[PDB]
Amino acid sequence: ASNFDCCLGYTDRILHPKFIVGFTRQLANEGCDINAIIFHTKKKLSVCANPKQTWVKYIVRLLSKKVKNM
Repeated sequence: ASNFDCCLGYTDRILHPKFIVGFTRQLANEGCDINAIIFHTKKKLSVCANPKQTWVKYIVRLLSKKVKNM
């Protein structure tokens, strides 16, 4: 069965690293039937980030590339 079921209702904002301290990606083949990026705000709220939007694509690129430089 599906472990979890990703957020079926997304958001329409431009959230930033400015507000993000966490991130959980949801695919349509791991459990959910749809795919939603979960950006965890510094406000303890899970944002249903649309995989459709570039600000999301941008943040998820950085969130996948946490290379330890500093």
